[PDB]
Amino acid sequence: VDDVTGEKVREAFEQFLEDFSVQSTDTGEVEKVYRAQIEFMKIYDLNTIYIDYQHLSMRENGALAMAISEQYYRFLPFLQKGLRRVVRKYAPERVFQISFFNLPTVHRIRDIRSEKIGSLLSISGTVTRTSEVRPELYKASFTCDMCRAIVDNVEQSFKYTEPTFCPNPSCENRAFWTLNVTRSRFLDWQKVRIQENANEIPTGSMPRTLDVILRGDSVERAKPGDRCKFTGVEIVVPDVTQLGLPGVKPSSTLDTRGISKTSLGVRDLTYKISFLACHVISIG
Amino acid sequence: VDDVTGEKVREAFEQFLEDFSVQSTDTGEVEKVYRAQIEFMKIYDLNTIYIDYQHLSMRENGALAMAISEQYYRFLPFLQKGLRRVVRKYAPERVFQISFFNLPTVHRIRDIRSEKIGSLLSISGTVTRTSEVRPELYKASFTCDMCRAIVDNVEQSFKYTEPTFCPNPSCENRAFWTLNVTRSRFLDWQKVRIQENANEIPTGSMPRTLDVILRGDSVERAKPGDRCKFTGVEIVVPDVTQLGLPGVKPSSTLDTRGISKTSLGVRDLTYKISFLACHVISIG
Amino acid sequence: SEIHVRISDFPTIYSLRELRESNLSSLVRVTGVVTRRTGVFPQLKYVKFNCLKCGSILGPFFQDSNEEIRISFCTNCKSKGPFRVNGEKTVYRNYQ
Repeated sequence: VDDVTGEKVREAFEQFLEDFSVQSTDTGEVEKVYRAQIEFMKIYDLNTIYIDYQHLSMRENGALAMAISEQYYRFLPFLQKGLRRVVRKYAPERVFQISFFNLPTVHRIRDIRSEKIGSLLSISGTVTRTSEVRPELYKASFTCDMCRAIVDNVEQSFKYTEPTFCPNPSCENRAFWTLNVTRSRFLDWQKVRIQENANEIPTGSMPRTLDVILRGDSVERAKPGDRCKFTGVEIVVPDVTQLGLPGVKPSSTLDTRGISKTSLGVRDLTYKISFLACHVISIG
Repeated sequence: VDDVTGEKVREAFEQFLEDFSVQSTDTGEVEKVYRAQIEFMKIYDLNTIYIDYQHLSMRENGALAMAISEQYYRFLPFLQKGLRRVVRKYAPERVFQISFFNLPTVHRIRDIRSEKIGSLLSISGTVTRTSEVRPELYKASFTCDMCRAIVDNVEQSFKYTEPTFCPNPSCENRAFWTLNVTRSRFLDWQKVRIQENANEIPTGSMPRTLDVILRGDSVERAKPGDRCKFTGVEIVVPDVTQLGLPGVKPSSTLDTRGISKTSLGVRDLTYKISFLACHVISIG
Repeated sequence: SEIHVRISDFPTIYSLRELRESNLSSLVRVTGVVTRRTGVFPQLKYVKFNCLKCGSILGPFFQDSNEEIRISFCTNCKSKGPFRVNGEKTVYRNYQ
């Protein structure tokens, strides 16, 4: 079902860009703009895309536009993998970043809730306190002293979990070792903390802050003292200091009513709302 | 010097058999008996040789005959290695055993001293208490859990010393592990204990016993209740029970006046005279 | 008995702020301004241990870059893995 549906999302989007691009006549551009997108990228080889949201709102009458805009976090690999097959159909190391623009609706920090996670919402504000350029790994080569120490593998996600359980080395699932620090593909990023606009603040309220990370291509596009528009996407970072907040604290006490026996390595969680983006235009 | 001399022993013996073999005319055999030795062995492929001592006493006027007959234990690999190059010159897995016959001089157990070790002396007697067929390894494949666990290597000699010090694995010299019990070349042997003849025993003296091992081809040639002639060669086995014998006991307390410092793993030795053979004829 | 060398004219200069993942384990020609620094500290160049179990010293070893030596067990029948760096007989290298 969901293996099919996101793949049906994958194929219909694969159907979409491989069709005609722009309706306009010889007065203007005729056709094949997204087809010229890769072919002009083939000239320069910067390995990203600039695709419109508005043309996606045209064809499926918003049925597919209201399919992506809700759970984008569900739709990371499907949007990337099908486009990879579009490239090898037309073109020949290859790493991708997907950028959006032209969001019709822009909101503020006050219009953000936990139900808005995974969805796309545009936020503008005031950039303050940029930080340096630092790498990010996302490609672990970490396996034990047993022979197959060549596991190019997991922890691409936001977890420092290198070793997979089932290899076919002499190593077991409990066997874990350090990452090979020479054979991987990285990317860099910076970390700015945006402040809220002063033209939207209500009475009795100070302007608010929020952290945001620009990864890969969108580094150095930032500017302290600027108004910008963002990618709609949003993430959540685990927090630490929210203890004695107060509140009913969630915990991860696993089940013991399974395997029969003849200690307590359980954990908790308390996170915080963060923000992530890939396209930043600087209008304003 | 001695690297040259035993190699000069190797080449002159390589010169010897590659020459003419028998002086005799067309009435009888003409030439190339030792050359026909391999070529007839090429028909059957039993991988041993029957060479005479008497023809070796002809050519070098006993200068080479009095070179081999004293330290044969010195001359194990040189006699084998040059003959191996004689084979590949004439013939194509190959493992060798060198057999002698026609010893001019035969002695008894009483005519054996410790100065006779390494030399060749023929002893006859009375075979008693044969034993079963049991293997012998002489090809260790023993290396540590570090990657190069493929060391086809030492303990071909009479010592259970598998690991060599300097490999180029991650393993060190102290690193040692078990032998691979599937990839080696073995040989089998039996162990009979010969008794001395009753036609040579003096007054007041009982007949004497001596152990002897027949390795490889010379297994099952033995017969309890038989008179036989042997290979001249002789070895020495370490003993245990000769303690409180009495005597001044030798020891192996190593030097400590070398490396400067800021316990005592020393040993002793007490051996016994044994016997080894490769050719047993059963005349008598 | 050891000379380390210098390289003169690398014909592309990245001043700052352009470091990528394609720049690690490579030679970069860098300009800049001398900011503050520290004093001068010693760092090991030749490392000797001494096995307190089996008497005298282990022997000299090479200073690997940014990693320790930690020789496990040898010259004591390759057992009793305790060791320590001795104070004397260790030729150092100044660090800053």
